[PDB]
Amino acid sequence: FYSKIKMNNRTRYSLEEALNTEYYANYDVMTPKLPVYMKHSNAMKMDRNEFWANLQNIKESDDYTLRPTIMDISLSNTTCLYKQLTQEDDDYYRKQFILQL
Amino acid sequence: LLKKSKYELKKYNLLVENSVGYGQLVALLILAYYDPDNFSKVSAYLKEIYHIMGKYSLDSIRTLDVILNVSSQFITEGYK
Amino acid sequence: KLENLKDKLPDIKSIHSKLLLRIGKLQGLYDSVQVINREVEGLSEGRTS
Amino acid sequence: TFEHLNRDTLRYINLLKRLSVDLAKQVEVSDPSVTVYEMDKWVPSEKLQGIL
Repeated sequence: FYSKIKMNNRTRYSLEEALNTEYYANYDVMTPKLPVYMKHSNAMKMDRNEFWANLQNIKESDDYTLRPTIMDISLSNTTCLYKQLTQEDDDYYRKQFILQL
Repeated sequence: LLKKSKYELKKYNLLVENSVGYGQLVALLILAYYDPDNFSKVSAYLKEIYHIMGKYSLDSIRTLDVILNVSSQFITEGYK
Repeated sequence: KLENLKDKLPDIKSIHSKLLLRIGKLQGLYDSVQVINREVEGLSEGRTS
Repeated sequence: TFEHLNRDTLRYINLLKRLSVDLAKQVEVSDPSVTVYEMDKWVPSEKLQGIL
């Protein structure tokens, strides 16, 4: 998981150095908060904020008022326990097991 | 036994009394500082905190200590 | 209230199928940006045709 | 079903900022009175922003 973040933004640091070949760069491997095109675009913000706004109307209704926690690890189901701790996309279920230990 | 099981409040004051309940509180605060959307869903993160420390009987003094302790590593970018 | 759990199930099948749709869209935007960065690298080598 | 909807909204959060492939920037300028350039306010072209 940490070798897809390291090799994504190390090639484009080797690509700044060739295109505008005025300035070298060593930056850190960090979270590039929004890329360049998600930063300032009100067409991408406004349809994304109205996806979270009707995910809350499910969780504010008086019908789905019986539900597990968002950060919950399963223990009974043997299939979902292997499917939570092996997918290299989320990595918030392999940080709980390190904190618990 | 009179003032342990009739008068003592049933809350958990340390990080070992609930390793499961305090492990999901830290990982929810690690997640909240990696959202692009952080001002539109403030009140969606409080209502998941109150459901975490009601289900597992976490303390209310030690919980405010963990919130101020994790949020001091991310104070340079997210302080709003 | 837990006896039925019938007309409360397909409204979670709906919001879960839109989220798997929005994942596959933005997984496709990160695969056409990686096409633009393969052309600009090769073009600024010096070899065009 | 809730145990599947909760896991697929954490990999949607973990895909907008954390791994988040972006563009490689070529600097173009037109006015000759700038002389300093911070590489934060580089935005792409008008024809590429409408496509993306």
